[PDB]
Amino acid sequence: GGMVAMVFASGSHVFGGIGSIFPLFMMVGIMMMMFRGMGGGQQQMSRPKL
Amino acid sequence: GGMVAMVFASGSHVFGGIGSIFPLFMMVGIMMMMFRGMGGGQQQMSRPKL
Amino acid sequence: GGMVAMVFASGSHVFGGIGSIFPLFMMVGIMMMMFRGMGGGQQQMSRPKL
Amino acid sequence: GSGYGLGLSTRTQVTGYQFLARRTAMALTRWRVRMEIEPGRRQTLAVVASVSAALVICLGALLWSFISPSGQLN
Amino acid sequence: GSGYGLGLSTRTQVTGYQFLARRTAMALTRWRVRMEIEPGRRQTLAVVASVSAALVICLGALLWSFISPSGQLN
Repeated sequence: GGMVAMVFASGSHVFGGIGSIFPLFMMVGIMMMMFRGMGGGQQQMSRPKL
Repeated sequence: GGMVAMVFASGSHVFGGIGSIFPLFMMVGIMMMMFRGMGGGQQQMSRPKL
Repeated sequence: GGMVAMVFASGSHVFGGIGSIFPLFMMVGIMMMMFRGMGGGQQQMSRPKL
Repeated sequence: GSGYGLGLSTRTQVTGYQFLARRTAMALTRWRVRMEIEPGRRQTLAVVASVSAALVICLGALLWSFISPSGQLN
Repeated sequence: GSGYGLGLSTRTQVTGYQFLARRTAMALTRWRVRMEIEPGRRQTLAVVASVSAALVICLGALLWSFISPSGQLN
């Protein structure tokens, strides 16, 4: 969030409108990675083995 | 990388020093998550051993 | 960061490129010192399990 | 009987149903249930990869529009 | 005597004494030693936190002085 804010404060205004699609998708991609749950050496139970 | 490159074409050149610290450190966080994803080990199966 | 910001207000502007490599790398060492404190255990007794 | 209506459900039941759906789908086309290899999974995934590649190129085109536009006349 | 004088000491003897001090201190105010929870510890730490928060703001003010002193007029 700081990067988008830094660019706006600097006066670029490049991300206004459709340009905003980049930060939005990144935030979604970040959410997906940290939400996969536990997959370990003891926590072996997963779709490929069940 | 795409989000970073688009700012330079606008000529704002807000990065360097004060600005670069955000993308530089943020990049490390993504790598740090993929490492825990390939979690576990010691299985040791491989074509050369079989 | 305060030590860093204090130099820019003085106008020396010695940071960026060559100079910035010091505080950038220095930051990792502090973070490395805290994570070593993380090795206190590998177990959970969280409210969801109790 | 049991199971009717819009009751609650869990994540283990959702995968359980997808397993029976794939297995019965195989029985209609191959008339056998051994499933040593599961080709339905693979054939579906190939389409998902195709769609992903089309969108990735799609984002690549939008990225160049801002880097080197057609409006730079004069 | 056994413990008189000014001889050397070790790390385990330092915590050992502070434990006897906490247990006997609450015995003077609450008249019981069960010590389910040890509130003496928390009330003390709350003061330490207060002093630390004051030092942080105080130190924060000195940082502001260098970013914008009074002599930079016009």
